[PDB]
Amino acid sequence: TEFKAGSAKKGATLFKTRCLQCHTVEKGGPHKVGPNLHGIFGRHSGQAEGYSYTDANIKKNVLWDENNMSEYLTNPKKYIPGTKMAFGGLKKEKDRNDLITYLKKACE
Amino acid sequence: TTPLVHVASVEKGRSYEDFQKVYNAIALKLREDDEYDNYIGYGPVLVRLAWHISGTWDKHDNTGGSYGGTYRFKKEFNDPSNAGLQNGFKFLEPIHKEFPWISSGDLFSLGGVTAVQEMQGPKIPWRCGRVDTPEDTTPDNGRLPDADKDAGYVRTFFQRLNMNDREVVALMGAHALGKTHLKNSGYEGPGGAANNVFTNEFYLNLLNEDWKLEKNDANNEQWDSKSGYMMLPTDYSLIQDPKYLSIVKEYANDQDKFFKDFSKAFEKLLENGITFPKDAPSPFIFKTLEEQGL
Ligand code: HEC
Ligand code: HEC
Repeated sequence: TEFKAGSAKKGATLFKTRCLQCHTVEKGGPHKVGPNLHGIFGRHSGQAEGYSYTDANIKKNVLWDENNMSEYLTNPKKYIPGTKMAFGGLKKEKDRNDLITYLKKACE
Repeated sequence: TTPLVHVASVEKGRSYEDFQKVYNAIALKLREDDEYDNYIGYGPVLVRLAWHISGTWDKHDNTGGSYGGTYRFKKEFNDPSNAGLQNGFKFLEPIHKEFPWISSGDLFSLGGVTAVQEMQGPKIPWRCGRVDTPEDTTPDNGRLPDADKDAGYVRTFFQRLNMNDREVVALMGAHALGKTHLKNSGYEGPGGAANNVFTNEFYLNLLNEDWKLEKNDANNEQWDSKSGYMMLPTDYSLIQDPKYLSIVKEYANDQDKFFKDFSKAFEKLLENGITFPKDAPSPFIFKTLEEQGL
């Protein structure tokens, strides 16, 4: 994978600032603006029950991994056109590596 | 005698490409300095900057307005209602150093235009030609709106900016951006979950969130939600007024309508008090960094 590795500590601060307002990560995490991200890796897009996805998010049907997640978090609406995730994007490779590293631990 | 007339004077030898480079300079630093204000970015404060430098205008005598760029003087710089905008000026300072030919007015308003577009907002036409004016032209403090009022105050205040009911509801949607800081305004919290991407969230959250009037740690009163969002007393007065309410519901279901209406009212705000000659260049519409392949 072209995804190296970052700091799970930096990723933690990156998630609480740029992700937490819409996403929870722990098991039994409540569906807010965005769906609960627990176990998001190893799962196709738009398949967490209880949450109401867009049709484009479901039809994307992408098996999430560290690599396609990097594409998605760079520019959410270009990787998946029609998505309702209002997010500018992680335009820095370090922030991507740092956050994905944190998410992997949190999504366990 | 007739009051002052501010004629748009194009920067000597400058055209669209030159101003596009200033746009890119602002847009790039927006990406680099992405960790500001807990990763909110310099976006919101830059449009707040453009609004406060244009919101000093008085239609009755054409005093104030963004033309003079008089915010560069201490009298306006240290306005109690302008607390926190120093971060915005400091942001544009290296950009002004890189393009010393641009006027302060043109630079401040362009910063306003640039971040809205970069935050995936609507395209906002922008016109150059503003000219710096002496320190004596700097308007007195107290020309900026008060947060702890009602709908009647808001409508009356914006009469001085030649804004109508439809114009102020669209402009107020910018309060979905960033947040209020206690050490700046005396109010605390964001207005939604998405405050660095330009959407119609301000109108949705105003209608779909349950608000309760409380008292924060600065003894001031603000509307708070269970989700953790906040609204100023003036913001909340938009769903209190039946005419404002109708327009709020409109922009809530139609972000497209909101974008086009904001783009109009925002440009008019930045150009209030400026006379554009017949020979003046048509308004500029700069392509985003994303539209530049970045
Ligand atoms: C709201 C303000 C959000 C912010 C900030 C972030 N996300 Fe998001 N996310 C949000 C929504 C509304 C949606 C659904 C979009 C749709 O079209 O249905 C999502 C989706 C995701 C997903 C995909 C989930 C799945 O396919 O099951 C992921 C992996 C995700 N979001 C992650 C994520 C990260 C890492 C963020 C910040 C660093 C982030 N999101 C921001 C809402 C919002
Ligand atoms: C077109 C844009 C625009 C208009 C018009 C506008 N605002 Fe705002 N204002 C902003 C933005 C953007 C912020 C957030 C700044 C930030 O996040 O740094 C803000 C922040 C504020 C703050 C808090 C600033 C701080 O740093 O704590 C107050 C108080 C405020 N606005 C009051 C008002 C009132 C009252 C009105 C009208 C009656 C008004 N504004 C109209 C854009 C606008």
